[PDB]
Amino acid sequence: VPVKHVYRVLQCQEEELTQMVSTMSDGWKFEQLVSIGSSYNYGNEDQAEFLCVVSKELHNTPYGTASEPSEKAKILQERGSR
Amino acid sequence: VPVKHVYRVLQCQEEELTQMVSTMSDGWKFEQLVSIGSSYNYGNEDQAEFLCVVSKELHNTPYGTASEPSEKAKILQERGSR
Amino acid sequence: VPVKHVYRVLQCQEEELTQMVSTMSDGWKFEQLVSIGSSYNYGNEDQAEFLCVVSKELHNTPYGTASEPSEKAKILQERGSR
Amino acid sequence: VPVKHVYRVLQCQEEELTQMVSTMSDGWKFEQLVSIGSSYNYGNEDQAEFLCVVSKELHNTPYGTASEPSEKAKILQERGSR
Amino acid sequence: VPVKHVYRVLQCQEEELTQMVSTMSDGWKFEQLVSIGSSYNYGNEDQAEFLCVVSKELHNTPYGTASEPSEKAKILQERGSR
Amino acid sequence: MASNNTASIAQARKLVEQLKMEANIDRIKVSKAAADLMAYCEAHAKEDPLLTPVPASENPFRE
Amino acid sequence: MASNNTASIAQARKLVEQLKMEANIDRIKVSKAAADLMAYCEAHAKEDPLLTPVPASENPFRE
Amino acid sequence: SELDQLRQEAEQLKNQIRDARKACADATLSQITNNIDPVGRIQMRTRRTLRGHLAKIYAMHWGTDSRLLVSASQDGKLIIWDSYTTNKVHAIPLRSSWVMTCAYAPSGNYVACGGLDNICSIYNLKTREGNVRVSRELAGHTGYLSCCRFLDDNQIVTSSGDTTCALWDIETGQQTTTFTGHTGDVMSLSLAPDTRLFVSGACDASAKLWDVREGMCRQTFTGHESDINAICFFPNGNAFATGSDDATCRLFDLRADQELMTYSHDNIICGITSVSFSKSGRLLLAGYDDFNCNVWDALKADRAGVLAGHDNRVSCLGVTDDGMAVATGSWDSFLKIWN
Amino acid sequence: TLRGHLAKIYAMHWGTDSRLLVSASQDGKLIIWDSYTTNKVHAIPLRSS
Amino acid sequence: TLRGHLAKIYAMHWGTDSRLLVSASQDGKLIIWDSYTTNKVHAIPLRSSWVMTCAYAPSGNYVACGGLDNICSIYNLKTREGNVRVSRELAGHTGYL
Repeated sequence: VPVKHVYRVLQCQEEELTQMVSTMSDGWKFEQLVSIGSSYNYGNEDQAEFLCVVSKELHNTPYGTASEPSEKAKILQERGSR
Repeated sequence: VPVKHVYRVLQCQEEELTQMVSTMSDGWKFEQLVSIGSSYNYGNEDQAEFLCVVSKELHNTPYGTASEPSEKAKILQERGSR
Repeated sequence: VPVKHVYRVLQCQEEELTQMVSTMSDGWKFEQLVSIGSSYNYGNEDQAEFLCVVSKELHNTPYGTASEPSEKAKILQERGSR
Repeated sequence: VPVKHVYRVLQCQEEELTQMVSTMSDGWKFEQLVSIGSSYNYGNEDQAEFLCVVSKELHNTPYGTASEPSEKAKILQERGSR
Repeated sequence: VPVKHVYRVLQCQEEELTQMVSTMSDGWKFEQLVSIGSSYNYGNEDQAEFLCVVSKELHNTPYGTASEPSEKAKILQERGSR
Repeated sequence: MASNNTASIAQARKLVEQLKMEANIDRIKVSKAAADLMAYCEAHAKEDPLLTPVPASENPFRE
Repeated sequence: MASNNTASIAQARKLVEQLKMEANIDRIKVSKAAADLMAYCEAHAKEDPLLTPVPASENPFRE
Repeated sequence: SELDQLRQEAEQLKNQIRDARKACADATLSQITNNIDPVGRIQMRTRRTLRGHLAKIYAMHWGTDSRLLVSASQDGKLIIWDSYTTNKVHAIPLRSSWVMTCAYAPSGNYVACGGLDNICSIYNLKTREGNVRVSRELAGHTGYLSCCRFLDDNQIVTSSGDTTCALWDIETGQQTTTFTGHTGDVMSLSLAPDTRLFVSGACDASAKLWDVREGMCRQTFTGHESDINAICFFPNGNAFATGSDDATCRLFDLRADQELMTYSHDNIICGITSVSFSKSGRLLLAGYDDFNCNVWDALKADRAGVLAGHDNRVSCLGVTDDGMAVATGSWDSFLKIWN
Repeated sequence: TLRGHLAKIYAMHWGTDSRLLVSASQDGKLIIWDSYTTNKVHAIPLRSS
Repeated sequence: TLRGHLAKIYAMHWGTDSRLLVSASQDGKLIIWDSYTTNKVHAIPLRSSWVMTCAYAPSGNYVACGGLDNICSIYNLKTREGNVRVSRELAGHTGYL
């Protein structure tokens, strides 16, 4: 059976870009870097403009993933989804 | 037999990007992010600015891929391309 | 022998992009989407705004290497080369 | 064998871009290359134009990992991380 | 057993893109298109549009360790290294 | 099984020692505890910029 | 043997032995060493680029 | 038991060395003859901004062609800068991050680098295939490499933890001479222009000078009250300047085996991180822990000038093999050439 | 202010050096923040959400 | 000017058609420029960099390359598959071409 993938995106400034790229491990493979543009003034003081999309794989794929939410945690997800 | 990959394009704005990538479906792999501008201006404002392209590797190809069609589906899908 | 790869480029609008990507053929992997403009607009609302590079893998050892080239085939290739 | 991928990000303008990709070091895989519109020297021919994300895989179980402690080294990590 | 890779960048105009991508030599895998602009205007009248990074996989892992550069080849390498 | 009441009697038993052990804990009048809290708070009032303004320097999150 | 603290007499021997050749270092006057450094500085004070700036056609940072 | 006599001889001979130093001590002629016209203000200018790095720069070294400088960054990349064009001749990523040292070969053919990997990797820049390849990964240390220097293209000396400065023969891949005798780990190393004697400073506030032909430690110097940070020989090759985490720099002379001169000033409270003489040896260009570094008059012990650039601390100083310019590797990911 | 998260924060804790925060997000990011410069010292993705 | 190379060009050779000109670069690019329109007919990557030779066959179907690889690679431009291919790789020199 094909392995299932878990994906995350990290937000990067120009200076911390190199650090965060070089300081990942344990299967957190780089997938794609993209440039948002600054969440601040454009053309001056440009900071925090990168997204790094990373991924990893479930090694124990035959064991797989199963869902059984906690009874309290359902209302917590309900409160957290909206 | 070499596997088939089915591809989808799902289109998101700036903020939703993290929510959609993190909650990617179980089997769907991430392929690409591309950025478009906006109708107001390129690379500015919140209308929509990203096209996630994703793929799934169909593993049940050696179980067959042909299906029995119907004429009503044929005319409906002919109209769909119109 | 290590497999060969045949690459193609598909021009895309924003309307046509999802249709064409979801209707990619069997064995054709999606490689990369890039966004362009022509002279006036770049991104949305243009008549040429996406290039989709796709690939196919030639698993079988023979791929039409030679059959016996006729005389006029070379002249046609020369005509199309310029 | 589980494999870890070491990732780095190099920086180059287009003058040395070809030289760096062509002479990319032994065993380092080109992952992706991003272009940044530089506010200094109008984009091109500025040193921060292009970032190349590179990587290599390590057969860790044959080789192993490093966990050797050192007090002064720990002080250096403390200073560097802040 | 790890395998060496060789990376090149092929500069192209927007018009030339499809012909080269379709006519990529055997064994040369496609890696990435990256767009560029000019120093005075991007989106129109661009004399350098795309860089297509391509890669080739060098099959012969046990290539050996025997070589002997010519006496004055070092002079050419030194002169071309500047 | 049902006659064993699913060891719910066991639950009952482990309910008991929880409270009596609570009864065995000595209590200190709320007056003395409030006195300790009042004194410790008054002693520490001068520091902790969270309450009082501090110069621009010596403030790690401004200068 | 660990009873003698693991033959630490050996390492003490080695470190003191290091001190003997520190007693074999022949010591010369500070004055003429200062004079030597002073004279070398004065003899190289006119060709040092970091004392007198050479002109724009000689350094490779303004050409 | 009998261990008492051993330390008794230790302290009595140590007293004998201090007595020999004091008896042979004389007035230092340099600052009495401070009558050399003051250099006034030497306005050194930041002329190149080697901004291709992105992480903090931990080490930089010039080559023997005085054109190419190797610079190491925290993330684990070396950059060979052609300082006359602000273009990277090569950009070598490293398998291991947190590189502390980088060395340029005396021929420009090889480059050494190492760090908390506890391994000194040697990259061969010049090969007919093109790209840079690692030649030998010298292993055998158990501490972190802190400085690296080439005697030649086949011998290297590597200061690191474990209090060892083992000299590696590159082709064999094994260290031949193990320099041991420090009590705190050695974290600096400077090669003489004579390439037979080298000094290594440790975090035990001592700088030991060793001869490369055998394994014994020739001399030991102690004038600092805190861990040494970097050393740099005098151009002549019989003196060296050494800074520490204290705000005082100290110039030692081998011909006298005692501290010859001291540099300090009340404004600086931040430690030294790098030291570098000019061609004539009148300028002490030392790297501080402050955002800006200063140059002393290396004979008269007064503030010669400032390098008022950089946003964060400087970490390494390097002068060319002909003294034409100087580079200030610094944590703001910019190397600045000063001239 | 600290801005390196895109999902809702569910927890945060200070270090014993009172400079480094650990911020936990819905998607599975633990961002180790240096608060004196708003410079995110790490950004650890989590295999769980 | 036939800009489009991005590394140092080390050799060139016109064809016998006075239309196509090969350009070999250090990076490992053979660009077969169409001189009149400044359009590259072919952009052949090469296995080894430091290429310093390139010869056009006097028929326009073959091209040659060589350098520090010590190998003369012969590329076939006219094939029914469209893409350029290595027809042969001549080896036997211990030096550079």
